[PDB]
Amino acid sequence: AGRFTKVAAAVADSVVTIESVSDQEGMQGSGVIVDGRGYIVTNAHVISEAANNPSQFKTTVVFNDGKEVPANLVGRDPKTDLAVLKVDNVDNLTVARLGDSSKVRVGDEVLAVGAPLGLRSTVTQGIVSALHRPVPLSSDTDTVIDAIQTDASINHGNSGGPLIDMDAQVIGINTALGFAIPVNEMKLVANSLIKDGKIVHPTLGISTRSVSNAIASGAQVANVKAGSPAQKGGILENDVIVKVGNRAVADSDEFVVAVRQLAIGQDAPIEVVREGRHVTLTVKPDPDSTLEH
Amino acid sequence: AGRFTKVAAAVADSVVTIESVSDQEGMQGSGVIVDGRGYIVTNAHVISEAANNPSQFKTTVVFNDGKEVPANLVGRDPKTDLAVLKVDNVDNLTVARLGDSSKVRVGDEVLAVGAPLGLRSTVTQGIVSALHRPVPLSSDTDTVIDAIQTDASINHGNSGGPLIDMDAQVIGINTALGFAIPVNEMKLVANSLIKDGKIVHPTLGISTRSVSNAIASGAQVANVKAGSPAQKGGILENDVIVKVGNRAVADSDEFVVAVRQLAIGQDAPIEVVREGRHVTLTVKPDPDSTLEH
Amino acid sequence: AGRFTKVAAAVADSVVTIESVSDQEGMQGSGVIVDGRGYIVTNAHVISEAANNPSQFKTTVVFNDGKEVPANLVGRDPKTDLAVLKVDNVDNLTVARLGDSSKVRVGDEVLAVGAPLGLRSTVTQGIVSALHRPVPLSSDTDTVIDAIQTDASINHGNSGGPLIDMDAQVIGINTALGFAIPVNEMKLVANSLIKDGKIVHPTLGISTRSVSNAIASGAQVANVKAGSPAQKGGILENDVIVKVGNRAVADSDEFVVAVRQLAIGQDAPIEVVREGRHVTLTVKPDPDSTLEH
Repeated sequence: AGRFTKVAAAVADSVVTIESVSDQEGMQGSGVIVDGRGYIVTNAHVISEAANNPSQFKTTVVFNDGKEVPANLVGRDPKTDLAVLKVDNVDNLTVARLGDSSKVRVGDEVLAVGAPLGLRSTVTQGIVSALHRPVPLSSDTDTVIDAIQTDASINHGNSGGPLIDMDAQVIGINTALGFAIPVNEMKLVANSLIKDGKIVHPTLGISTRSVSNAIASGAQVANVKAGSPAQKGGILENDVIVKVGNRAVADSDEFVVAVRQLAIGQDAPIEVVREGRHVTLTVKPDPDSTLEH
Repeated sequence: AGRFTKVAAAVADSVVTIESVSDQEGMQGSGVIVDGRGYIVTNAHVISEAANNPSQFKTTVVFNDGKEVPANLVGRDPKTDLAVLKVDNVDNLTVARLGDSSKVRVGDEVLAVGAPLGLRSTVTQGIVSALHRPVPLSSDTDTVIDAIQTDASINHGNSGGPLIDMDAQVIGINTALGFAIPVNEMKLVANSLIKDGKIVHPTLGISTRSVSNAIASGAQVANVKAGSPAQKGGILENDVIVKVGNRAVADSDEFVVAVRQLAIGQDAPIEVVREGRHVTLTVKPDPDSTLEH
Repeated sequence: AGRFTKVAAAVADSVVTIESVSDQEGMQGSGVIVDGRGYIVTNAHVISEAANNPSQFKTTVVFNDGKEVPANLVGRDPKTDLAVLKVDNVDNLTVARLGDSSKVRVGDEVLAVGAPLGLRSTVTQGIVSALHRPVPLSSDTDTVIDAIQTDASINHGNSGGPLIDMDAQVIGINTALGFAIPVNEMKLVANSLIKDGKIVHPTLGISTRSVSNAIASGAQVANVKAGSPAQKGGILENDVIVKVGNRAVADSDEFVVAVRQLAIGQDAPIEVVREGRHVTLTVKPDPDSTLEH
């Protein structure tokens, strides 16, 4: 048995197919079992149609053995492209080993595993090419995440499945040369989605475009929402944000990720370049959902 | 010497360049020596122009040592994209180790080897991503095969060459993220092409389009040829074929492959969904070439 | 620690980011430290804008530790896509191990390393797919090089960085399924660029287009410059060059590379096919820069 064949066979029982079918459509995806009580993690874009139109879509989970079981949507987070499903009263479940994405290094060999019984499912192999790489993702909203970049091929055949290290541990969730959501970030989102059915992210009310020159490189403020924390913090248009809190901002993509790293209700510093002068501002991030939270 | 360098050097002498040149055109490809009597296996699309227009095309085989030798087309099978060439009176030939594609597992490391002296020839490396994956291939006819999907790059530089395991054994023929024809299927086609110069595949006289919903997912009958076995079997238009013989049919691609698995002249069951009712039919497949057969 | 993680960590200190910024633009690239006196090698297309417009572009080098240091353009060679930078008075530099590209074999595992602190920098892994492969490269002029073809991904994230063997030795410079400039060729160009600030390549004054048929395959003369060595050597239009000196010419790409292998001022044979007759001609290559040379 090969080195990668052993690893792929080890986690095959913990990867499932996710089928969402209507009267005229259908779409498949991959998921991973992360809890013995029947909790399955995929990415939010696999089950987007069933979430926005639940009166016409049925979501089932197909196992490695061939068992087909109905599933229930616990919650989803479009801003991190994550979602949690639930299957009821299924015993002898093979739960996946969840690793620590903070221990992943550049050059580590990985497997991008899709569901074994998927239609066009794949299993690709590569290494970790970059860590903490902001990447944008296209009725769901557009988002930007820090991703574990890998030269293993991510496609519709292994999207939603796990990114696996050589210990058969899940270090990421494959998404959309290929990118995966870190498992440490996935644990935070999934733990909140199981508990409350929702996730609350900070907001500032800013639109930014990218800029890169000798004066200042970063995220240039393109808009300020009325009554937003940035409006009450003194942020103006044409400002060039270079630091959000404790993280330097290289472009609009890193800016979106840096805002999510902030704490809701706590004062945070913002460093901008206004008409050639470096100005330090202070904002209090609002929750994107005030009723949840 | 590296692990892959050792394997690539082991099979280099059994991979050849295939040159087809005319008064105004030329195209190169790769082949593999599978028999000491001078039998070379490539895919049918490398030598398509020389087969359809033999009065103007010359087909030569270039070896690893640099020897250029004229070749003769034994036979071809467009429906599996396979062809067999013949070189006469060449001694001390390095015949390739033919493996067993039924022993190949997902995750096995592979090499996609092209001819060493090819112009734009390549040698790519990857793993097996999927097994028994139906895949469509574009004056030759379009076909669909079960393929050994691999994340090793298949291109014009290694097409027609062998897919190689870590024992330097041929497990597939590279074709056209990359796909290869299984060696077990290649042995069946090549053994018949050497014996009779032809291959006879079953036919039903059906055109199908794909369909995927909650009622029924499979291959929807788009046409029925007059006097075809499907016409004498009771298959109608708008039927949704879900099982051809002993193989479930997920789409039109798997349907085309499932028909080739049938036996000519033997009754076979067909399961369709007609106006919401599951109906089991019986057909007797005809030979596509009645004079050969 | 993984096998590739160990190699990537070994050379990380010898790979640098190269930043060229103006009042309205900016572009990043990768380089490699090849000499303790502060000599950095990248490819010519990373610093093209700063070379052609030095009055408006500033070129800085960012190190692994985060140090940003101004850089000076020693010289560039568009015909091989190579350039040498210089940093002054920087001690404790980690100089990269330079290997021997003539000892590289097909199948050898390689790493394509980009600068660690680059914005969209990558580290991809693959094998060597082909050696001595002519490949064309797009106000700089178009060129063709022999390259170490690899199935590791080369992109804007690791372009200009080193191609690394399993001994953490530089065997190539990543450029532009992926290609790299051999380290042996890089040493020749860099040694001349450091010494004289320039590189002198042979010229013939010929334009060629590709041709591949049964009569003759090679580079067909499309133009002859007035007073060129080819004009004084008897080369005519519609000639089909098949051998430049001691190297056979398969197309226009190999022809461009074969000319650079010639010696300036020394008689060299040219074999053409003129109206069906093989004719052997003799040319004396001129220097492309007569004042340097």
